[PDB]
Amino acid sequence: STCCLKYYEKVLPRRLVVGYRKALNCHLPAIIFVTKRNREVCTNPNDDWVQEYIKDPNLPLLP
Amino acid sequence: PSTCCLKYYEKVLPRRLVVGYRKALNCHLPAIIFVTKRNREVCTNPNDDWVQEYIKDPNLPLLP
Amino acid sequence: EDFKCTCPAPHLNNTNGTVMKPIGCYYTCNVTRCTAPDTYPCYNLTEHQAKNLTTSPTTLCAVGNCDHGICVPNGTKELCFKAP
Amino acid sequence: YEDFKCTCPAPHLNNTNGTVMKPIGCYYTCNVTRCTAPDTYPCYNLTEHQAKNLTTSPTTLCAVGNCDHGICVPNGTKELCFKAP
Repeated sequence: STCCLKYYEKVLPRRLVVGYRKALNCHLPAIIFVTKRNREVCTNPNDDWVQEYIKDPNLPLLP
Repeated sequence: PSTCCLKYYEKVLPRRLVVGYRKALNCHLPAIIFVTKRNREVCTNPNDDWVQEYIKDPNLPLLP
Repeated sequence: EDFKCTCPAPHLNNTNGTVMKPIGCYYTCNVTRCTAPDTYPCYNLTEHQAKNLTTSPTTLCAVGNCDHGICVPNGTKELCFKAP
Repeated sequence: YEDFKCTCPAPHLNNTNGTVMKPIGCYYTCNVTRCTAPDTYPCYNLTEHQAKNLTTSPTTLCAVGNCDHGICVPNGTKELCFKAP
């Protein structure tokens, strides 16, 4: 029920991310990465690092 | 020096790709311009830490 | 400091199959006050409608776009509600 | 990497104010991709006379403006422009 208004353009180190969420019914569709400190980071779903991160089976989608 | 930047490259540029740098500071968007292996000029924010650590490198020179 | 305004913000739902739109143009990441991008779609509510907003489609929201942090209404309307 | 689409420098003119350098328009080209200046970005709005007869000397009075939807909307202020050698 949340949407993203600014994309994180840098690459997020994998050691910080524990999971991800999807916010696609938004004006700026985004993949939301959740970090170790419970920080939600908005990223562009078309970026390759975002896609290569989601393909990781140790990086789960979180309900 | 007669060029200014209108969009910053926010991602981190791998050092192995860059051959040098220029400075464009008398601009509305002051920028450090990195020159890559294929002669591409890439605009970056001068306050970013990666950009500054690249300039501190004595093996990465300012280009006339 | 690259995480200043990259956090998600709460948005409202509709019943007409359009994108989700937030209350106003301002959202907070941690302690930082952030502003929506220009032209970003939003709802412009009265103080009455904000206190009487429910999880049910009962309120008619004015739709608008963000300009300098202000939700300028565009004249169109939708039913908005908060997700449970 | 399509992230290099519009991260290239653009040609700008010099002035005599001690102010920032300003481009001839709000549109710039990197490789083959057309890029647009950020909104409100400062620029010069010149007539074709001033553009074809512009020189490296401070001789032309340019209309100064800001970028709106890729267009240099004049703000009423003026400057002396010249191309840097």
